[PDB]
Amino acid sequence: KKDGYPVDSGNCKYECLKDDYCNDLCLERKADKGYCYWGKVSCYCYGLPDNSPTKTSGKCNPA
Repeated sequence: KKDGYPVDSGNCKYECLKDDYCNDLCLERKADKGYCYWGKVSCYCYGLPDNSPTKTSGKCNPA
């Protein structure tokens, strides 16, 4: 398990508007708990899957 920014298949960091949205969406990804790191960033979870796809080197692009 590990914490980090859960990015979709194309590296789409699940952005957020409130800490609660990140916590919930965080629990769905399989994280125990997670808040919302604004600072032009995204949601932050804690407990995501080991190999969970997280920010690597992309900008979220439909393809």
